[PDB]
Amino acid sequence: EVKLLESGGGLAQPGGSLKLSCAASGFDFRRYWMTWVRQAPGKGLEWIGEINPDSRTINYMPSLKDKFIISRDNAKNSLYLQLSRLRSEDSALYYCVRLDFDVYNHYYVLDYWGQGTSVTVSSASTKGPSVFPLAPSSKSTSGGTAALGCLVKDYFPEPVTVSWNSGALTSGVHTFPAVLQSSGLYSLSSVVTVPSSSLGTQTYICNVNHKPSNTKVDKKVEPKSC
Amino acid sequence: ELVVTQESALTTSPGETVTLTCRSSSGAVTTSNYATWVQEKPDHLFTGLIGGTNKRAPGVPARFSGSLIGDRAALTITGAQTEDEAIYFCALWNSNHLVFGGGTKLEIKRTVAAPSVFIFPPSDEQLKSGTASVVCLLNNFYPREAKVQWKVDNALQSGNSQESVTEQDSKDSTYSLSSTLTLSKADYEKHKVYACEVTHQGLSSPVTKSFNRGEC
Ligand SMILES: Cc1cc2nc(N)n(CCCCC(=O)O)c2cc1C
Repeated sequence: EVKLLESGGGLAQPGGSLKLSCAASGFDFRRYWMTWVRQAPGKGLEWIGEINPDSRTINYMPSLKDKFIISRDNAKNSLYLQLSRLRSEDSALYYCVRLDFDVYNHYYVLDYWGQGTSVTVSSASTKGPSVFPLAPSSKSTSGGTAALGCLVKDYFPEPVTVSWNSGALTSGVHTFPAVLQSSGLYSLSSVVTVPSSSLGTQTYICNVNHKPSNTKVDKKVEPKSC
Repeated sequence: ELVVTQESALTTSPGETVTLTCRSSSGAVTTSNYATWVQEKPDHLFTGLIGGTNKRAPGVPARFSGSLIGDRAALTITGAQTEDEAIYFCALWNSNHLVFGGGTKLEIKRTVAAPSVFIFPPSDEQLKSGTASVVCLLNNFYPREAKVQWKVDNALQSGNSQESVTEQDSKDSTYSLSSTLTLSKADYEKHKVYACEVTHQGLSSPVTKSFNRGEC
């Protein structure tokens, strides 16, 4: 039951430094090689580096050989990545990954991956999103299904999380990938389909969360009155 | 500068056999490159599939296999299933560092599904901000190729809309798309008919959803 949980992501200033960490469980951490990988917007995966069990062997992607430092603490089942001299090119999702290292069979696989921690390098300030309702353009009388949602716009940086009815409603939900508007602010939509006949009886609330700005919003979406 | 290349997208039918390739810009891919493959499922969920060019990782169905074909490393999937829809990444060891390929999006063919279209007028709360966002939703369709045209009082819009598309759905293999038309409260108030016209293989003729500003 391998678990890799990253933390330390967020908004950073160009030229600054940042330290990401990773908690591991479900396996004998002390016996495995660990790896960091990142993925920038519109790009593929990029290997950052690795570190063997006893920390005596550490390999880096040529470029970052000296702007990144990888370390680990076996006693605390933790992996660390120190980023420095940050530039916009460093904005990306950083992943904590386990490497199954078998020199006998010359078998090397990045088997388990964490879900990543987001990092954004910019001189701009954080901003909470405004949450607007996408009202059901249907009446509880029309019968059938109806579509409704939430418009989460003008926030920075990524990401925001969206859930409906504190997680109770997950079927038929579609949360779209955020888009970068010209203003330099992000925006996204989350929609869900519910029975028309439940409109007026069932409460639909979208829970928006934006950590970078410690913003939490719960907007109730109802059919606009005429 | 080692560059690893993969085809950007491939489509196969259920039950069919498909092969994804991985090529090195420095020459033929060899055993010392220890080609490895990673699968990416929606929500950034990655899993290692193949190691050492042709060795399956534990828990990986035998329908997946790797090998060297020509000068490239390859991943072959036999009897493709809808659960195989994902993005596959290849990676080669380059003596002292690893290099990933750009990834290949594997789509599994399924029957055509026309989208359910919905249009959403901007809320009054947002209007107070001086901006107006009009949203159009295209729900659960296939294939992905879809055209969305905005019309304001019958005038085709351009440069003022952005769209987003979800990843192929794990269950029904469909896509969902959202188009957002952004206007200033000023311009928004200067017009009456806001329409979203959709063209898709599953529609004999384009579908239009609209509303008149103010009407309710
Ligand atoms: C994903 C991956 C990670 C790796 N990390 C190291 N250090 N090697 C090289 C193997 C050791 C070199 C040797 O002993 O010859 C890797 C090969 C692959 C495919």
